Amino acid sequence: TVDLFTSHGVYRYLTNRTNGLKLTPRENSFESHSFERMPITEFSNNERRKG
Amino acid sequence: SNNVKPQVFNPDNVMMHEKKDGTLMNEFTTPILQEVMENSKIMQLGKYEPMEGTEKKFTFWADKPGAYWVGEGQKIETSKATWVNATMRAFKLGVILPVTKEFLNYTYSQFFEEMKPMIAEAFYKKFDEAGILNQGNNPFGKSIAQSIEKTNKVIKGDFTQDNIIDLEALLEDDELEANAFISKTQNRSLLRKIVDPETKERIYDRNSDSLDGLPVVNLKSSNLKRGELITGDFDKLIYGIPQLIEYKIDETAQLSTVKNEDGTPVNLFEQDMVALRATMHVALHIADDKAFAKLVPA
Amino acid sequence: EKKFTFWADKPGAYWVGEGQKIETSKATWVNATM
Amino acid sequence: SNNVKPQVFNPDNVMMHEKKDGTLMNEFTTPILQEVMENSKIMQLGKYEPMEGTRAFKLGVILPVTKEFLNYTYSQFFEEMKPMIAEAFYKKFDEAGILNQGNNPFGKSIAQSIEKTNKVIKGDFTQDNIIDLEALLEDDELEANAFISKTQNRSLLRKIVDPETKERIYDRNSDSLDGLPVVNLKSSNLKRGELITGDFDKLIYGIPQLIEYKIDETAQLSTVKNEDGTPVNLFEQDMVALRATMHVALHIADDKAFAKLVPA
Repeated sequence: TVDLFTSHGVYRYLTNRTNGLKLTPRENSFESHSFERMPITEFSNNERRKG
Repeated sequence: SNNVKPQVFNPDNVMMHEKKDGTLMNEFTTPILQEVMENSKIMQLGKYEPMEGTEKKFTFWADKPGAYWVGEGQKIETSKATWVNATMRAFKLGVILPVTKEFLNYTYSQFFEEMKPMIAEAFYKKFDEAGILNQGNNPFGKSIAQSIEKTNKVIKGDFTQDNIIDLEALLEDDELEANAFISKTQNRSLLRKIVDPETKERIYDRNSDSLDGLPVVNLKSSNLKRGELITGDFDKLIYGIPQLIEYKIDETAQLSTVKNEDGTPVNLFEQDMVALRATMHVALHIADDKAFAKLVPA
Repeated sequence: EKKFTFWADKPGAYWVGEGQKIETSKATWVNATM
Repeated sequence: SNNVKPQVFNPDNVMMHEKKDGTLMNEFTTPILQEVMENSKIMQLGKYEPMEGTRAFKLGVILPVTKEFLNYTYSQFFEEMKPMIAEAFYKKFDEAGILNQGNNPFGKSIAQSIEKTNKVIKGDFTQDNIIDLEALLEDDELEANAFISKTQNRSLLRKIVDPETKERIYDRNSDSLDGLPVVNLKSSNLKRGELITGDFDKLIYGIPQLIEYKIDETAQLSTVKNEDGTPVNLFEQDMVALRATMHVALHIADDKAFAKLVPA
C-alpha cells in the first residue's frame, strides 16, 4: 500500500512487486490537505547522512 | 606501413566512424526508438527468492505421523515425520559491444548510454525464453515447458470455454489452482470471439486482458504459436538474482572473439578501441513440476 | 524534406559458462526520409 | 624475471636497462638536450581553422619501456619523453604537408601544388632569381608571405647584395630575406639549393584532437615479437608502454599560391 504526498494532497495507491509495482489508485485515492508544501520533513545526522 | 584505410573486422561487430568506401560519418542524427522495452515475464509472474551464493537449498515436510486408537492400558503405537530437499543454481548472461574511439568521439558519444537499456531487454528476453519455453540453449535443467513435457499435462483442441475450463481443471486435479495465463498476443483475436451459450457472457475481458478472471501475460517470443496457451500456479515458479546487471567499460583488454583482417585478435589498447561488457546472474527453480498445464491446437 | 534514424537491431546475448569467452554483438539502425 | 640474457625484441624498439653485451646502465646520468626542440612549421605559417569532428587523419606512436629501465636507469623517462613525441608529430606533419614526403595521407601538399602549377624557377640564388621567384606569385595577384629554407644555405644568401643600394639583401641577424621572414626546415628531404615561398594564408589546417597520451601496464603489443615470435605482453613480461595520438587536417585553399626555386 503506497501513499504519495504532494504539496496539495495525499494520493493513495495499491501495488504488488509481481506486477512490477504498477500503481493502481485506491478507492477514494485522493485526499486534500491544507498545507501548502509537502508535509513530510527529513532530518540528517551529517552532510553524508551516515549513521 | 602507414596504411591509412580503416580496419576491417570479422565479424563486422565493431562500430566505426569511417566506412571502407571512404564515407566519413559526421553530423550523425541520433536514432530514435519506435518501441517500449519489454519486461521479464518470469520476473513478473514468478516469486522472487533472495540468494547470496550461486546455489540455494530448500527443505519441505513430506510425511506426517499417523495416529492410533488405543484401548485402555494398551500399548501406544509409534509414528514418524519425514522431509525432502530441493536446490537451485544460478547462471551467467553476458555480451560485449566493441567501439572504435573515433566513433565514440565524432559520431555517437551517448552510445554506451543508449545501449544499456537495450542490453537489459536482451537479457530479460533470453531469461524468459529459457525458463518458460526451454529455448535459446536453456542452461537450467528446469523449465515450464519441460515440466509439462514430463507430466504430459497437455490439452488438445480449439480455444473454447469448454477447453479453457478443462485446462484449468487439469491443475486442481493435483490440488493446485491456476493463477495466471501466458499467451501470444496474436491469439487474443481468438479469445475475443468465444462466448458462453448458457449465461451468454464472454470469458475474455477485451478491456482488462483478463481470461476467466485470471490475468493474461503476453509473450513477444516467436516460439509460442498462436493456437498455444499455457497456465499454471506461477507462485510455484521461483527465481533468484545473485548479481544484478553489471556494466564495465574497458580500453585495454584483448577481444579474442573478434579478429582483424589479418586474423590477429583485436587488442583494444594497441588498436585504440573501447568495449562495453554487460553481465547478469539469474537462477531458476520449478518448485512443483505438476503445477503447469498447456493447451495446444490439434 | 525530413529524415529519420531508427534502431533496427538489438544487441544479442549469450549464456556464458564459468570462465568462458563472452561473445560480442552489435547494434544497428536504419534511415528513412519524407 | 630470472632471464640472465636480455630479451631480444623484434623490432628492437624496447628500452632496456641492460645492453646486449651485458652492460647494466646503473647510476645513469640524466640525458640533456644537445639541440633545440623543433616546432611545427605549418602550424607556425598556416591559418588555423576551428573544426568540429573530422579531412583529418590520425598520427600515433607507442613507446615500450622495460620496468627495470623505468626503475633503475631513468625514472622520469615518460615525463621527459612527451615533448620529444610532440616534436616527432610536428616533424611528421610538416614533412607531409610541405614536401609530400613520408607517405602523406592527404591528397594535398605544397610540393604537389607547385608540381601541378609548374611554378618553379631554375637557377642559383641571385637577387634577380629571388625577385623572379616572388614575381611568380605576384603575377596571380598573390603576395609572398614568408620563405621556407634549408638552414645550410645561409652561406649562399649572405653573398647577395642589392647592386643599387649596395647592401646585403639578407639580414643574417633577423633571418629575414628582402624583409620577409625565413623559416628553417631541419628535415633531410629539402635540399641545399631549394627554396620555397607562398602566401601561406592560402594553406589551412585544423586539429580535431590535441596530443593525447595514455600510459599502459597491461596491453598486448602485437607488433613487437619476442625472440620466439610470441607477442609482447606488458603485464606478464613486467613492461610498460606509452601511447600518443593526435588528429590533424590539412587544406590548401589555392594551389597557385606557392612557388619554388631549385638549382639548375
